[PDB]
Amino acid sequence: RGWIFGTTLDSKTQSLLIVNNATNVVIKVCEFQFCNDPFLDVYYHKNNK
Amino acid sequence: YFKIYSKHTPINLGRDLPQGFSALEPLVDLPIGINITRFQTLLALHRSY
Amino acid sequence: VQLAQSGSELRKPGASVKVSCDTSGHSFTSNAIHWVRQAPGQGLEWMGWINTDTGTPTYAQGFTGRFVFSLDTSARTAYLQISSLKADDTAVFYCARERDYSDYFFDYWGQGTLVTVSS
Amino acid sequence: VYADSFVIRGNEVSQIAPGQTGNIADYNYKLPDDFTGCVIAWNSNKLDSKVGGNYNYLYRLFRKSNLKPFERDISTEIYQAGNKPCNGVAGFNCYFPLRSYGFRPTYGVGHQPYRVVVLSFELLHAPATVCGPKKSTNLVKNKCVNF
Amino acid sequence: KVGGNYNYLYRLFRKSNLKPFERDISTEIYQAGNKPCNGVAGFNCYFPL
Amino acid sequence: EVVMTQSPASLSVSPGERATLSCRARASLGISTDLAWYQQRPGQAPRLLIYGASTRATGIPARFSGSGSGTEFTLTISSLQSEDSAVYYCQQYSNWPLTFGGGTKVEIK
Amino acid sequence: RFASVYAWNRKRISNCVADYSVLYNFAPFFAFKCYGVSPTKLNDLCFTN
Repeated sequence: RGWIFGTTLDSKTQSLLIVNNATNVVIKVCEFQFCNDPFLDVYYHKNNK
Repeated sequence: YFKIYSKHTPINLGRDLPQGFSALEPLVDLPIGINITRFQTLLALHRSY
Repeated sequence: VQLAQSGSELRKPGASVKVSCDTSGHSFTSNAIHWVRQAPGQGLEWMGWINTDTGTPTYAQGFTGRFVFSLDTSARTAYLQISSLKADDTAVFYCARERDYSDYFFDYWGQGTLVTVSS
Repeated sequence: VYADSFVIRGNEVSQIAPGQTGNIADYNYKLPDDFTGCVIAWNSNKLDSKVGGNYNYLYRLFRKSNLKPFERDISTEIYQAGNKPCNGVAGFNCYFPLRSYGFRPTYGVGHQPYRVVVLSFELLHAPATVCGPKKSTNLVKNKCVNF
Repeated sequence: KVGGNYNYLYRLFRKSNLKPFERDISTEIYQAGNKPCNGVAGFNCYFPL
Repeated sequence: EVVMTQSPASLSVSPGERATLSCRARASLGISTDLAWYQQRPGQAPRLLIYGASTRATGIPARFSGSGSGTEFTLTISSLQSEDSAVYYCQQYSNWPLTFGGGTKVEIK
Repeated sequence: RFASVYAWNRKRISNCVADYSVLYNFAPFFAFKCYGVSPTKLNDLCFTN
């Protein structure tokens, strides 16, 4: 889902936020501060649910 | 100008990168500008297999 | 030689000062008036000049903005305005006038005006 | 239609052109050599200057390298202008790139602030979106007509 | 000056056009008629400056 | 821009002795006799002393004499008086950063 | 003080390092029309005097 572009990926420089949706796509390049990580529930198991 | 070309190519039976020939069609152009020199992905690792 | 100039005043920080320079004492073959500043113990340094009959001032490097040069309705009496006085702003301000046109040496000088900053 | 504008000193009006170089066309705004479209400039000393000086305008002075055409860089930092690494704040051999202008009405022509806008176009084989004041007509087939 | 600046002079009368990159600050009374211009000035006698 | 340098910094000589002061302007192309001298007694404003290379103004006695050409200029005085307690400066009307010299602090014993 | 047209003064420059871009801030001129070389590349050629 999505792609991100830039030169530093920090708060001082602008960067893209190309993200994919089920029936949409959002592109809004802005001077984003931080990009920590995708939210993970530590489980990451799909063999059962 | 930010350009994206895409083509949904079927047939991925056994080969990771099958041979043949397919040409990608234009999708959209964007007036981004900036000096992008970095690539990064937003893979959703909440559930994987 | 003895152009009438305003007297000394005592000013508090942040106040404003007005200094005049009367001219009609003699006859002048020129169209400009000059200002000369001297530190209490140091030498002389220029600030600028304004063109008579045009009213256009001209500022030096280190004396731009805060200093104000003005003329009269008769374009004869020149006034000097300053605001936001500092502790180091104390000095003496003279008013020099040219002798003949295109003779950039000053001969007519006012008696000088003293500005003191204190409380 | 792309209408982007900014305010620069009148001394740099002629610098906005394809292939130009200088202090404002190499660090702030660049035009490509194959640029199609053009620019409009007119004096704006009437409302862009004060007797004390209008210090609301900033321009870049120092950069690592000349930028590519049609790029924007609003980053603020301290250029390495000396052997000693620039830790921060300011100091000798550490120049802050963004300096200010000193517009005032007393200055003569050339130094007065100027207001400029450049319109960017492109005539490629793409579906038209904006057009001129024209009127459509009926379609004629199988006849020699000036289409 | 409001009265008028008369400190700038120029040359108007000469026997012939001069070559590029030459000067002539000489002053003399040009002869502009059959009457000789012995000195000073007069009819058909012009001061070039 | 054209800027002066003046030495000696101060003078302390009894009245009636000849003294010489030098004002040198650091300029590549020189000044060409576009210099003036000024005398400022404590209190009142400076008064014009010499304009041009050596010519004297109106109301000044012939006691003072000056010389110099191109880049270096020198002032010579005779019959120094008690009332001549003043600091002497030099000015160049050659370019248009009008500045003054460092000054020579001449004191009467 | 500037000279008159009939007595223009020739001033020579030699044995120094020039910078033809600093002269923009010296005077409020606008055109700076030049004939033999572009004003763009004045500080790259090397002359005699």
